[PDB]
Amino acid sequence: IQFLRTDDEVVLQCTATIHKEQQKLCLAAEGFGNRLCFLESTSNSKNVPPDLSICTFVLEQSLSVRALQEMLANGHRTLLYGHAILLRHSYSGMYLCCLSTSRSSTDKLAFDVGLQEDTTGEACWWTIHPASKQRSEGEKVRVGDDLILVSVSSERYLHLSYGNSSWHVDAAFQQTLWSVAPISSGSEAAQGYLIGGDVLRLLHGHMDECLTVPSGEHGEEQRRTVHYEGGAVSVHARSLWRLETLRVAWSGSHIRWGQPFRLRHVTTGKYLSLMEDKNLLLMDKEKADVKSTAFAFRSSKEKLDVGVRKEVDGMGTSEIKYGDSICYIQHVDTGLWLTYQAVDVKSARMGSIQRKAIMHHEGHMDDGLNLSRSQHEESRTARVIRSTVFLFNRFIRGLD
Amino acid sequence: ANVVVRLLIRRPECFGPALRGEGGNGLLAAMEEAIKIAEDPSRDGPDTIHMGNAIMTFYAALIDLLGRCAPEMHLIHAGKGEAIRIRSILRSLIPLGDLVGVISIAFQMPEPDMSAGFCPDHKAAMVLFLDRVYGIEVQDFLLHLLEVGFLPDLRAAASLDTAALSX
Repeated sequence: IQFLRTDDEVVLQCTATIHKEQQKLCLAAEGFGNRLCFLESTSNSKNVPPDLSICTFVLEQSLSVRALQEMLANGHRTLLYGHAILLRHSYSGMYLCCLSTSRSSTDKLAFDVGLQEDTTGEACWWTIHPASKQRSEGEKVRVGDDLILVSVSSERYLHLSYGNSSWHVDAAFQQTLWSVAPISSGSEAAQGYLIGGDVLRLLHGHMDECLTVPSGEHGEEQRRTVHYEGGAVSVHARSLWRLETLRVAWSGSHIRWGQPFRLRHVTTGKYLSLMEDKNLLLMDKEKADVKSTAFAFRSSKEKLDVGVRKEVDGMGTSEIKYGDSICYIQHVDTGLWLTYQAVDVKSARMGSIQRKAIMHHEGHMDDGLNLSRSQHEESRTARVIRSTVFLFNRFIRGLD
Repeated sequence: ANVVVRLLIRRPECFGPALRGEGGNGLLAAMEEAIKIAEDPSRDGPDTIHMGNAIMTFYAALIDLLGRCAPEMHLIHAGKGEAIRIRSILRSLIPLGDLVGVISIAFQMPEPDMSAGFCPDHKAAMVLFLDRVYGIEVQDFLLHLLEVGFLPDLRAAASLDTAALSX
């Protein structure tokens, strides 16, 4: 019943039935480094998580095709069928548009879809149409409606082309399902409260430390280790974490106590994982199990409630603060809690002050996790750092 | 014209399979194989329907329809946006080099033979499509087209004394 009003974060998914099996594939755009779009698999999220950060789009304007052409030849709205929308990528800030070049040789007439900075032209606008007879033009669009987008410039359909490795979406003439999953409704996002999908970090009341990893001077095997550090690390790229919620709809709602979600290191792109033979470490996305990498925050020390909350469909209740919100990390499998250690022996106590994190039942009654959100500027800086180090390492290996 | 292009792009199977599909490349190989069908009697009724000629006429009719469906003589195309959109659609859907190769076939000039093959009127549709969709303002393009696809046919037409077979 909820309408899609402008200035909201949405996710564009589709369903593909290939090789007699059904998959749910999203629309994703890396943004920095390349322009073309690709596919993120929200399905099969039990071991390989989808990168929801780069799959989010915001609708800027919702005007008629005709008002659009008047503007070309020259306010929270509500989306209507038959209008033309402007989909700005949430992270990169560019706009979804129909390109002029083609990479998939299987389609000699189709055009590719990507991102462009400028809003000028008809390429960046996509007219919206229903996919059912019960809905006609001029109707308000509800959540979960079957939508389909046509390029204003080329009048080509947002088709999901198939390839052996050429799994692209192109501007073809054959229709494909496209569903919109809300993330943030654009309503009053309560300032100072934690919101799903944020990039933030943790501090202590009387220690001024952060949960971080060793810097780049060591190898990434050594960086896989996790510890606490203070000083200049308080504001750095490697001292930031992202709360990736399992749900693909309303993922950018108010996070509440007890719900599960993974912690992602923005600099390395890896998630916090636990095997009982060792302590928590960082590992890549190809094996990120839900039970291994899911965590939660509790407001006390007891185990009074674990399986109390199942699902809330909406913005949710604004509960968790940033400053005065003492949270306690709790793993979904073992129920172990954070502890600071004293691994640095007295022989090297005056040197590098790092106190490792061991996740244990008892803990210490002095943790005091105070949350602090990182601004969009340095969150973007950290993730673009990750992208560029990945690309440069690939180039270095390829040339070497 | 606009609604015709809209419907033809909504149903892409109206175009020939050698043009449209993930299979055949386009008009070049399509008409090479069409010449092969016309030459080889294993592919016909053993006055019969020459399948190669039928394919050639179908493709020529499609090209002529698209050319006459081109937006305009650039009266309204200069200031219109929908006309530019339709013209770009036509350009991107029919490659130019394919049309050049189709024009440059240089059919034979014949005692009489049969006109149930590559008729000279087939290239008329290609010429109309080029004139109405792509046009000629470029010097080296015009010279190259004249050298490759026009001079042999002009010589064939001019080398006539008495055997007036094809007007």
